[PDB]
Amino acid sequence: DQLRQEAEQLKNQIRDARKACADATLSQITNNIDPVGRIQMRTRRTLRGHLAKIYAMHWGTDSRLLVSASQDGKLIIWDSYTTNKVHAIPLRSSWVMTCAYAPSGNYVACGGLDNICSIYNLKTREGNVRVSRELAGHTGYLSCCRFLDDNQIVTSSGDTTCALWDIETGQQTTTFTGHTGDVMSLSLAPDTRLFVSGACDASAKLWDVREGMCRQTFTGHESDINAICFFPNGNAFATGSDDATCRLFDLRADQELMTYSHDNIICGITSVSFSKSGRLLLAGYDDFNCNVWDALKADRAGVLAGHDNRVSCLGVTDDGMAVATGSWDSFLKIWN
Amino acid sequence: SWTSVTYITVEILIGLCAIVGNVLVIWVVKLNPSLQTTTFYFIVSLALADIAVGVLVMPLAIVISLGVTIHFYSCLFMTCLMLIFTHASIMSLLAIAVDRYLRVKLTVRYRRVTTQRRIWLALGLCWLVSFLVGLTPMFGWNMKLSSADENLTFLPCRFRSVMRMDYMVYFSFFLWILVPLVVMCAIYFDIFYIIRNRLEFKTAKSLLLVLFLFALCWLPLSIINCILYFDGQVPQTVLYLGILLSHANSMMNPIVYAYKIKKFKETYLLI
Amino acid sequence: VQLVESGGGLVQPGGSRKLSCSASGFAFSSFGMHWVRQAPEKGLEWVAYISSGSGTIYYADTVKGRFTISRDDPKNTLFLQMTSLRSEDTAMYYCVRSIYYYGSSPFDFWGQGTTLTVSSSDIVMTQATSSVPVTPGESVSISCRSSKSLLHSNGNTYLYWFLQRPGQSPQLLIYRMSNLASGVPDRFSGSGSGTAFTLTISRLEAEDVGVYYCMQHLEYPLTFGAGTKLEL
Amino acid sequence: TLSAEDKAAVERSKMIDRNLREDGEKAAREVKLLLLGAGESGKSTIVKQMKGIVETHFTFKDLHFKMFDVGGQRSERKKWIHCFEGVTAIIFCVALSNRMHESMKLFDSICNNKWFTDTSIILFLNKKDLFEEKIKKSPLTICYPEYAGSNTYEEAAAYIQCQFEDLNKRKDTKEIYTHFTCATDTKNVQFVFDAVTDVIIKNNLKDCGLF
Amino acid sequence: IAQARKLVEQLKMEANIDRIKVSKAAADLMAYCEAHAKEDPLLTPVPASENPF
Ligand SMILES: CC(C)=CCNc1ncnc2c1ncn2[C@@H]1O[C@H](CO)[C@@H](O)[C@H]1O
Repeated sequence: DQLRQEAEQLKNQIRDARKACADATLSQITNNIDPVGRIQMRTRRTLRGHLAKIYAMHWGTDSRLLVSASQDGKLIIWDSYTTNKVHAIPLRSSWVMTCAYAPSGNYVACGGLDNICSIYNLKTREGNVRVSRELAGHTGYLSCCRFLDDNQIVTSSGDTTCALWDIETGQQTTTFTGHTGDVMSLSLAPDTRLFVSGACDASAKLWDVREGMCRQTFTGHESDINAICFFPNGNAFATGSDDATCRLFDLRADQELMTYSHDNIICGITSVSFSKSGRLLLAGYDDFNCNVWDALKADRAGVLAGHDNRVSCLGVTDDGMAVATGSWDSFLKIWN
Repeated sequence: SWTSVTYITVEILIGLCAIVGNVLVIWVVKLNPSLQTTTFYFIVSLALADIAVGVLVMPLAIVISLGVTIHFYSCLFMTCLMLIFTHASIMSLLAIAVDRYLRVKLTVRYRRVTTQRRIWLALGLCWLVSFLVGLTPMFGWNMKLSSADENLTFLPCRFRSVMRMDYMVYFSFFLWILVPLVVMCAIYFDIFYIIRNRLEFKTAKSLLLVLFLFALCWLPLSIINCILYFDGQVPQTVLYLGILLSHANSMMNPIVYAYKIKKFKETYLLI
Repeated sequence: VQLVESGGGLVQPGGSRKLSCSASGFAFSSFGMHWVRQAPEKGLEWVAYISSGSGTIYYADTVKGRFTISRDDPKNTLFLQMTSLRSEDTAMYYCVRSIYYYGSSPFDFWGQGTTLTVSSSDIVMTQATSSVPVTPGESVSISCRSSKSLLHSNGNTYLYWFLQRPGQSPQLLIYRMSNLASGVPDRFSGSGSGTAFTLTISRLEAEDVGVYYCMQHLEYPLTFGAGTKLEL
Repeated sequence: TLSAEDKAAVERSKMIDRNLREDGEKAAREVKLLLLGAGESGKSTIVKQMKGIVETHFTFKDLHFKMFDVGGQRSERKKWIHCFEGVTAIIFCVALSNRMHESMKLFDSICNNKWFTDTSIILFLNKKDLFEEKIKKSPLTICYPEYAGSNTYEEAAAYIQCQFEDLNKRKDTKEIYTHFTCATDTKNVQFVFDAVTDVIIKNNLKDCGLF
Repeated sequence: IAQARKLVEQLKMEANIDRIKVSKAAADLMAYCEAHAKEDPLLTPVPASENPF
């Protein structure tokens, strides 16, 4: 064989180039940096109204409003300052595992297993909420829809492919193929031009939403990737697998900076987020809890202990003022 | 006599155990937000009935023995408080027995009929009647309606000195201790009869552990008060026997009702 | 969105007339419904208010206990039934819808209105003038003063700016202090603090003429201003 | 200290919360019957004969069923099955006609899951007009030599069923249900009704501790 | 001939990378967090008066 040898040696020698120019682990440099201590965080509010397992939760663009999706087929927009239910959206298919809040507060798009990423419009002339455009064309379950603009949305699915859609026209402008398993999480970059997705084949690949070109590819886990999010500066992203490991990749080093697993941890991660300063790596674990990982020392500097069921979604306000956490107990709590 | 100290000593410890035991049942339910379904509404109320039976009825029972001159109506009130909390626990036992019968017999519709509205409706109705039954003595039936001592306002109050017997037999025992025993019997009979028909002896062991242990604690004193009202006589130790058995029901209640639910069992073991 | 009333006409004092507000073009069953009157060539005046679902009802102290409010959600019809009418009820009755949630404009759409004719503590809002001549292309500033400081502890400053073009019903411009309305040109702007509130209109055009007003929320009853009228 | 609007905002919040409460109350009124099965297992036959993800909503004898066919999902990664916890009872489907070994493995995998550990299973093998015609060609040893009984459709089917249920690694908490009658007659639905009835009754008595 | 050609081409541009190493970008993560530590409401507790909850 000729091309097989070329591919094998290509992988091996670019890996060797990565290794030779690799200086040292980050802990080797930031070891002398003092820790943060214990972030003992208190439940201020308690959002009750959902009567089914909570799955996904996205913060508002103004750090005030919230969106929450449950198995009761209800997407509910809340006010975090008064625990008031601003809107209540009855969905069609209750198998909803992901949905997010438009950066302009105009639209909320939310769907799931039924392979359609529906889009809802709030600031209507009639005072109610209607579905603007339902994005159909996938053949597998969706995950981590994300709004780029009011007419540009990024969606992953179980078809091993993420599709950039055009909300006005209703067609898939671009397709991002290259995964060998269900792509169950993606996060938009802060600049809204790059996005990283994690797939069930234990690898995450940084993708360009503009030319549909697979820029980077990442490995290091042993099982599927369960959550993915960007560092606030859009230069790194962390992932959480069923290996009970949270891993941080740098888009330029092309290598895993640090894992954030602890021996006592038995089960895998289900969601991950970041603090506004990017100092507190938050991660929702399966047992009952959320864990507050200092992203530089990988030490559990505080535990959010509620949620008599498994945590399924986290979120940190654009200003870092709060932390909303959701679990299958159908109760979201804001911790500060 | 040594009986009084034994009766006092056996009485106090039983109440203390009820307080710790029922406090734990209350403790367990709230720590687990999964343990607040319809079934646990009855149990928490029943524990609340028994906690009082260990906190108030226990010291009161000691006071009744000593018998200081503390005025009648004050000490008749002491008795009336004692009946309500005991009958509250008895009524909660009837509610649970009714609760289980609805579960089996309604089949699918049970969850569609026993709404939180009606659970509180029945729960209040049971507690409300307990107060009405226990506070009835203040509304006409008491020794004054037949007593010839008109200045009988101060006296060292003995439980026989305040409450007319015809009451503790005809009304309390015959209608709110016995009839509960009769009905709970017919319930657990049909529940076990059906479950066997569908399917079991573990179910039988629990049900009869309930009916038997309930009767063991209440009938003793009741029949003592059945015979004494009919011109009978009873040794002091025997009278103490009936009282201690009843108050042991409160501290014994947690282990035969709450501890037979598995979800409770590990939750209790986990804590 | 189309709010049209009926039931107007002439009535002798002591009778009882009834006003209907048929709505068509929005979700009436979620929109708080007010009633506002405009007595002839004097200005706007609040009347009543019914919240969503017939929950909370208020009235103006002038006619409190004499007017009644009915609401039919499954039919989208709002009634205002009057019992006894004196020589002051004669006015132009409008029908105004409202939604109160975080960030809403609850006084956006004003009904076409129905005229009524009858034969023969509270916050005070003071409007500086009643007529101001000006030509197109000139920046105009209007202002009205307040009794209390409208700045609630929330940070909100509940003031409303509308505009009544001649022959037409009012129209909202700024719904708390500086938050533009739905579909109004981005020209209108407002500012102020505490008790002095002003509306600035730069690059004025011909269709900007009409009687201005400043209405104040933050307590019931809702008291309008006297009303400045731009002239040209 | 509530502003004039904030009282109306709280009124609307209470309205929405009441609507959510009643919607969830209705959500707890309906039966959730997850449906699985390997390829050409007859799930299509089941759905057509009876009264991505596909939801089939029908009612029977005043009870409402919501059976969810996850067959459409082309990814056999089981990253969605855990959302199906709490289903009243699942429906494994298979037909007698080395596919049987794959069905065995899938049944074992479904039984052994942590998330269905307390969720009874209901197996249907309804088509009966052809299950027995093809037996004459050969016994259950085409790829299953262990069989040693007489080659008849009364014993062969029973042995297959016993081998399937033998994959039940924990019967103490969980139960198994099976059906064999011909699919043509309208008895498949009744069995679904009976199994759901019994499993809900056992869930009820399970809650009380009476069990 | 043209099935893995685009794959290796993606590897080719994966070799032509603006290679910023783990230690070259090590201070970048530290600099961002340190220069933005004071704004973070959770890392440093904000006084209860400004806490809107
Ligand atoms: C002939 C009769 C009527 C004899 C009864 N003599 C009693 N003497 C003292 N306390 C009593 C008696 N019966 C019940 N109690 C207390 O009153 C409570 C309610 O009966 C019991 O739990 C116990 O604490």
